[PDB]
Order: sequence, then structure tokens, then C-alpha cells
Amino acid sequence: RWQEDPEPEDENLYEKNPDSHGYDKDPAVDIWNMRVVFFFGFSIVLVLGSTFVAYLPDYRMQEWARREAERLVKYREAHGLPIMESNCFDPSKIQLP
Amino acid sequence: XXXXXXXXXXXXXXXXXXXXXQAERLAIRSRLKREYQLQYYDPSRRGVIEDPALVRWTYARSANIYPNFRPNTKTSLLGALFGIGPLVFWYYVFKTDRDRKEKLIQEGKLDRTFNISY
Amino acid sequence: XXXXXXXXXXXXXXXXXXXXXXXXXXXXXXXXXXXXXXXXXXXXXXXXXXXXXXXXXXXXXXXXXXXXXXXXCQEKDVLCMFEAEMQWRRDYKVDQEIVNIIQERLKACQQREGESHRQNCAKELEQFTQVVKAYQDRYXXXXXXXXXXXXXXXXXXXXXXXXXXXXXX
Amino acid sequence: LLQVVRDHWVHVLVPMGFVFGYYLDRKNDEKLTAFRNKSLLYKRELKPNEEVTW
Amino acid sequence: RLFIIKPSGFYDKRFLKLLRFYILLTGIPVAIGITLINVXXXXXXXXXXXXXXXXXXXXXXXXXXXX
Amino acid sequence: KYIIPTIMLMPLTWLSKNNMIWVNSTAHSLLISFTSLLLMNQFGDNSLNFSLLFFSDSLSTPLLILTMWLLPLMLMASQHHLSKENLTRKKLFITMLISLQLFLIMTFTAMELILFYILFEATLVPTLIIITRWGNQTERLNAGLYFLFYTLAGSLPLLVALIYIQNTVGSLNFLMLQYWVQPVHNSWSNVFMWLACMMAFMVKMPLYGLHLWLPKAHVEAPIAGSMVLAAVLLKLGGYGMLRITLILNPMTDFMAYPFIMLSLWGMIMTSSICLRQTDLKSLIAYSSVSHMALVIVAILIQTPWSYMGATALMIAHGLTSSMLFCLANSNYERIHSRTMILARGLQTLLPLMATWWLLASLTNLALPPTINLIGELFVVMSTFSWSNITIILMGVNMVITALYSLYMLIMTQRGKYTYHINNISPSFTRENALMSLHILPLLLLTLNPKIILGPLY
Amino acid sequence: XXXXXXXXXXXXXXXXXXXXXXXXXXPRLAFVGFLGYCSGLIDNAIRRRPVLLAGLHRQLLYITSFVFVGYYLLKRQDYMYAVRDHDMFSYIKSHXXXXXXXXXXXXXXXXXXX
Repeated sequence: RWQEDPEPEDENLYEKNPDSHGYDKDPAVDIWNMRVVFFFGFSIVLVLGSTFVAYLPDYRMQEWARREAERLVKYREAHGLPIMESNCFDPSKIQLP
Repeated sequence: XXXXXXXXXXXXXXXXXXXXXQAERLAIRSRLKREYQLQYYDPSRRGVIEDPALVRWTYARSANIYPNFRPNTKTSLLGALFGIGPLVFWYYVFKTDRDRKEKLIQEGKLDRTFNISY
Repeated sequence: XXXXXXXXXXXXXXXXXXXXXXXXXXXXXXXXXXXXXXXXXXXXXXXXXXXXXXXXXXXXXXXXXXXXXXXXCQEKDVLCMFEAEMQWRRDYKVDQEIVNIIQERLKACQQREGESHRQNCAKELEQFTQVVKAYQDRYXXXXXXXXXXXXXXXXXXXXXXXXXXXXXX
Repeated sequence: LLQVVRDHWVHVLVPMGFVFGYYLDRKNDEKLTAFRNKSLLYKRELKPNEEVTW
Repeated sequence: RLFIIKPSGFYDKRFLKLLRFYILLTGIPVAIGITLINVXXXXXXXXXXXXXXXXXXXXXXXXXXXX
Repeated sequence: KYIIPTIMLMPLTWLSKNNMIWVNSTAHSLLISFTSLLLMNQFGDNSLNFSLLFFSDSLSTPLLILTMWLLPLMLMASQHHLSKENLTRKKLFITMLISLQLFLIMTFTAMELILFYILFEATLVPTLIIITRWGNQTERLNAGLYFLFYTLAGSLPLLVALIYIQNTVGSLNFLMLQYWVQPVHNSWSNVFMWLACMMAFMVKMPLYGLHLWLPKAHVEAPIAGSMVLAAVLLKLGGYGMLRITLILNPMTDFMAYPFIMLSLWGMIMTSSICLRQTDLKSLIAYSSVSHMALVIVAILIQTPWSYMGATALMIAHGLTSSMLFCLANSNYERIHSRTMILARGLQTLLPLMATWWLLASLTNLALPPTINLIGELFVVMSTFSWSNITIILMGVNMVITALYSLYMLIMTQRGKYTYHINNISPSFTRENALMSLHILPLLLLTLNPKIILGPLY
Repeated sequence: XXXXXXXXXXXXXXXXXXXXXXXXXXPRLAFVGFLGYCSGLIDNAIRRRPVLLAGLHRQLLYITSFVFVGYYLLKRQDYMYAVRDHDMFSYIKSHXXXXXXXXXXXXXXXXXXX
């Protein structure tokens, strides 16, 4: 005996009494939500957001370092012999052992 | 797995026991087909049928894990050597390659001069 | 320009003496396509460049130099270390793209000679070997991920080898 | 006026919540006034504007 | 003439129409983005004089939209 | 800027009328996610702190954007479910996602370890209520108890680990202050100091041993498929392994050596089982073990090249596996069973969703540089500098990466569907929108993957 | 300090030392005030009443009680943390030998490989 356990029924919107919809019940709620504001995020976050990502606001010295390096190369080539790296941030250290 | 001769039509006899054996197979085959026939040929259904044989097939791997394994014997220990064992196998491989590498850095350099990545 | 070396000048001059034919297929197509749409593209680029007129100069490159090195200030304190650690990371990010320019000098040599490859150049080959070897020893490349505090220990490790080897000889 | 106020009441709270978060988190820099002109890294002497930039 | 094999199609073709309608709706600032390089000047390489370090944009090269 | 408008989503769902709810929760969340990309991306040489230590800046975390990307997506696929039940029950399990979103933002933003810990385990509480309810099949509790007693058993040793560091060496706090840390002398007393910090992240990032936490959470489905995306967020939610290994124990890598070997066998054996399995959701559940096992390998090498591949794979897997689970949910809503063999039929019945099935499957493999080629290949390149033998084992895994994807395709690419009569409508306008919102952000990362991998990039 | 040495035993707030100045409209007070409003939301869940937010207007009693007790509770918090620091600084000044100072170094550290 189940008494009250049997209550399960198959439910699907599909097309019957909905015409063509995504939201369950009411045609007025469906059009204004599932096609407007659902695709408003598709227009602002994806299309208008594509301008940002990494392009435009430099992004962690990716474009800045190229202009900085080139002027340091031409300066050190004319005067000094060693190119850039020779002794990195070390000038007269107080012994070792 | 294959034998000396491939089994397809090898060793077959009519007899009396074999004639009733095929009758036993068709008795279950027709019984399970007719309940499918009653479910397929009606427009009132609309949906995916359950079938108790297919659910028990998925239940064989997803469940029946700890109800089994109660007789461990020597078969379980052989499976442990095929599992935990190969983890100890590479321990004498990766360490020997690293000790080969670490000795080269300190004395007699083997690393390339045009190396900078990582 | 200026920074990039490259070749001085290319020759490139056609003679065309053997066979009359239809002059040359390469020469006739070059003269035809130069006025067809290449001249129109040059005119459209000049029309947009002149339309700009007013333009901002802008600072572009920023200064900020030295501000005390990391191998001068010691002991764990946020007031002194933070300015020193920013300086080392500035140098490390630039030196990543310093090698890139020297690498591109070797890239320019390979195409311009082609058949010669390793027989000529020599100047770009020597310049690449000197920098990369110095980059391997000084700017990590062996001492894990980038850290300014660990860099002083890496410089001390190279200094210890120089003091030990010279004392024996 | 009656049709807009009765229907929408919760819809205004979320964009205004962003402005409220924008104001609150920015004003926390006023608690951390130390190191504004001191320490030469981005330090500059004032000419017309007071205390460089907020 | 034959009835042929049938698919859904109506649900399928509508989504591609509904997708592209909102690409085209925000395809206008893409068209303005081309004219921003055309009408307004981008950037010129010049040495900075000691007067002002940062104004509006601190340090930005190429594209007016970056500033 | 980030927190406060996320908190205001809680009174939004309750104050709004019964007919709406879902329209307000999805639309308002999309404009907050736009503003996250607007401000967080700006950084100098070393990423400077945001404000006071409550929620801080991002140094090597573009993974916060992924949480903001799923912030509306965890509501789209859950629309098919929950609709049959009460209106008060609908509002409750949207706010449990909002609470998840509240705690998940706090984990990635706040540059801490002490207060980060009480946000690390705090994500487990809303997910527990999510998993233990709405489960269509049984054994919810044989997955719900296993959800905590795997994680909390490993993560409670952080209380005896993290506090022990701050009592001896200054304080943990900002991490930008954390340069007081001296290298570990490596002794038998220092063994359990390293293990307690690791074992917490050894569970959330699944290995070969103690990995059964993950398949139980996936097979026994919480709600439809949108909550399984939050289970993907929990894998990448244990990101503190990037921070602990670099700062707290830099000299210690000798004790990491056995743990790499465990994760290396958690690549062949975890893939082999992911072949003959019956459940469609399980064949994503075991492929997610091996894909996140690649990250654990990269962390313990400690090379600058490996962290590039590590940070990439966190975002790569976070939008490919979640994409695969939405496809699993789209078959679960029509066939009403997670069986692969029974649910068979693409192109003939599902014409446009089959192209989304192809794009999601091939992204698990190394396609033209989307994110997974910048993810997987970068780790394989970094493993050779560790040891020469690795690619002999790692190359075999590259064969079976196809065997997750193609076996999921072929076992659905048969146009029979004799037993199945359902699935009349192929996909609703929201269902096709789900599939696009996962792949097209990765397709935009082809142009610039700087905001996909950035630990000193 | 746990045991009183200078402070008077059993106090209503402090009274021995009053000069500290309590916080005005603090973010800490707002969270306790939020819990006072939150207690006036879940009380209608116990006794079934229409609307948690727009129900009975006895919620003002719940907000005020959390603020009034919370203000006194946070006043002790600012007081006890001050005394804890006051005895700490006095211990260094009086003894001097217990504290040691060290600044500026050039010590070698072990470098990690790979």
C-alpha cells in the first residue's frame, strides 16, 4: 500500500498551450524576459565587453615595457660594453662569509 | 579471446534436450517483446520507457560496491599490487633522473647556454 | 628605426636581356596593381591623416628611477622593502622584453641572408649568447618564480663561486 | 506616475546599491592618508592642486 | 515532388535571428569605434616636459577610447 | 563596488511579486558582472591593494570574472526545475546561490589566509543544502555527508597550521606584508606543517587518492544542472595553493615529490574508468578529475612557466566542464535519465544543439588557441624542465583526452532513438542561449588571453 | 590582562577610566543594528504572521535593544583593548632588558633550485 505516494506525472511545455515559448506559463512574461533581458546581457557583457578584456587600458605593463626597453638598449650600447644584464641590483655587498 | 577455430556454427546437434533448450529461450524472448509492443504502439504514451533490465545494468556499476568485496581472499591483494604498486615503481625512476640532473649542475655543466625559459 | 639594426640597403634591380617575349609578367603586374587600388589606398590613408589635425602630445613614458636598491636595505619592514621590491619587478619586466629585441635581431638575420645562415652575421649571434647567459644567472631562470627577496640570495650564490675559485688559483 | 511607482519598487534598489557600494568603498582611502607625498616613486610637488590626488 | 525528411527548423532558425538582432543592436558602437580612430587623433610619440604628470589619462598610447 | 550590490539581490527576490522573480534575478546580475570587468583588470607591475583588508585586489586572479560569468548562468538551466513546486521554495534556492556568490567573491578578492579560511569552508554550507534537497534519484545523503567529511576532514588542519605561522612569524594578513617568511629548515617536525596546508587543497582539487568526493557530488544531481556549475566553482575555489606554495614554503619541494607522483597516476587510471561508464554525468565527473589534476602538477613544480598554465586551466576548465554539464542537463530534462546508451540521438532530433555538443567536446582537446591550448600545453612544456620522463606519461593522457569527448559524441551521434518518443521541441530560446554563453566568452579570449593567465605576465 | 590590578572590580562599563571616546555611527554598530532588524524578521516565522518585512511594527523594539546593548558592549571592547595595550607598553618601558633591537643586515640565505 502506498496511500498517498502515487502523485507523479509527466509535465512538458513543448508547444501545447504555449505556441512558442521558453518560460513556463504566461506569454507576456516569456517575451519580456526570455528574449529581451536574456539577450541584453548578450549585448552588454559580450559585445560591449569585448572592447575591454585586455585591449585598451594597457594591462600590467605589456605595452609600456617595449618603449622602456628600446631607449635603455640604445643608451647602454653607445657608452657601456655589457648589454643590460651583468650584475643585477648588486653594487658593493657587505661580504658573504 | 579466440580459440584455434572461431565459434560461429561449430558443434551443433538436434537431439531432444537441445530442441527444448531453444523453446526455453523463445519463451522469455516473446514475453518481454509483447510488453514492449503494448507500450510502443499507442499515441497516448509520449515519453521514455523504463525497462527493468537496463536500470539493473546501470545499478551494477553505480551500486553493489560494499554489498560485495566481503570475501577478500588473495585476489584483492593482487589488485592492490597493480594499483598502489606502480606508484612505488616511478619512485626509483624519477629520483634517479633527478640525481643524474642535480650532479650535472654543480659539476660538469650539461645545461644549454641558450636556455632561459623556466 | 634607430634601435633595430637590420641591413643597410638592398640592391634589387632587374636587367631583362634574354628573350623578348611579353616583357615580364612580374613587371607588368607590378605597374598595373600600383595604380589600380594601391594608389587609392595611399590616397585614403592621406585623407584620414590630414583629417586628424589636432593631436595630443602626451607623456607616454614614465620616469621613476632607483629609489634605493634591494641589496642596500635589510630587515623585515614594510616601509623600506616595498619601494625596493617594486624596483626589482620593474627591471625584471623590462629585461623580459630586452631579450625579445635581441631575439628579433637574430630573426632579422635569418631571413636577410637565407643561404648564408650561420656563415655570416656573427655580431647578432655573439650578442644573443652574451645576454641569455647573463639572464640565466642574474634574473632567476633557475631560482623558482619571481621574488625580489630571493634574488639577493641568487646574486650571493654567484658571488660565492667567484670568491672560492679565484682563491685556489 | 502611479503606474511606474506601484509596479517597480525593487528594480531601483540594485543599481542604487552599486552607487552605495561605490561611495562607501572609496571613502576608505580617507582612513589611509599616510604616504601621499612621501616616498619617491610617484611623488610630486604641489603647484595648484591640494595634496596631489585623492 | 516529395514530403521528405522533416526537422524542427522553426525553433532553430529563430534563435540565430534573435542572436544576430542583439549583435546588430550593439553593432553601432563597433561602427563608431572605427570613426573614433578616423576623426579623432590617436597618439604621438613625444618627450614629456616637467609641468604636468597626469591629466585625464595618465599614460595611454593608441586609441582615444583607451583614454 | 563588488560587495553590497551582490547583497542587495537578497531583498530583490523577496520583495518582487510571484509572477516575476526570475526576470529580476537574472537581469540585475548581468549588469554587476559587466562592472567587475570594468575595474578589476587595472594593475601595475605588482598589483596594488584595493582598500582595507575586508576585500582586496586581484594579483593573479582573473578567475573572479568566471564567478561573475556564472552569476546569471546558475539561474538559466535551473528554470526547467523548481517550477513545479511552491513559490516560497523558488525564492529560497535563488538566495542560496546569492549567498554562494557572496562568499565566492570574498574568497578570490580578499588577500588573506586567516580570514580567507573562514570563507573557504563557508562555501560548503550553502552547497550542502543545495545537494541534500531536490535530488531526483536517491542516495543524496551518501553524497551529502561525503561532501563535508572529505573536505572538512582535510581543511580543519588549517586551524593548527595557519595560526601556528602567525604566532611565530609576524602575521599572515595582507600577503603583501608576507615577506617576513623565512625558508623552512626541512625536519621531521616540519613535515606535518606542510601536510596540513596541502591536505585542505588536496581534496577540493581531486587527485588519485581521496578523489571520490567529486563523482558523488556530480552523479547525484542537486538541482537540474545549474548547481553543478557551482560544484565546478568549488574545484577552482581552492585557489590558495597558488598563494601558499609560493609564499609559505618556497624551499619545501622535496615533500611535494610524492604528491606529484600521486597526481601523475591520477591521469591514466582516472581516464581509463572514464570510458566504459554508464552515466552521462559521470563521464564529465571523471574527466574533471584529470583536467584539474594537471593544475596540481603545475603548482608543485614552482616554475614561472607552470603558473601561467595553472592560472589558464582554472578558467579553461571553469567554462568547458560547466558547458558539458548544461548539455547533460538538456538531455536529463527530456529523457529523465542520466544513461548515455538510452539517451541516443543527435542532429535528427536535436539539429542545432548538436553543433554546441561538438564545440564543447573539442575544447577538451587542444583546438586552435582558445584557452585549453594555453592551459594544457603550457603545463606539458613545464614538466620537461622538471624531468625528461614526464611526457612519456603525459602523452598517453593526450590520447585519452579525445576518449572523453568523442565517446560522449559517438554514443549520442546514432540516429536510432527507437525507444524514445519524448524530446519533441529540440531546445527553448533559453536552452540555446546557455550553450552560447559558455563558448563565446572563450572565443573572445582567442584575441587577448592576457586576462586568462597573469601571474607576472 | 585577565585579573584586575589597577582597574576596579565589577564595573557597569568602566567608570575608573572614561576618556577614550566611543565610536559614532560605526560599521560595527550597523551590523549589530542589522541583526536587530533580522530578529524582527524571523519572529514572524515562529508566530505565523502575514509578511516578514511589512508585518507588525513592534520591530522598532528589536532594533533599539540590539543597538543600546551593543553600544555598551562595544564600549567595553574599546576599553579592554586599550588596557591590554597600556600594560604592554608599560612592561617594555619599566624593564627595558627584555626587549632587544636589531636593524640593518647582510646575511646569506640558501637559494632554491628549479
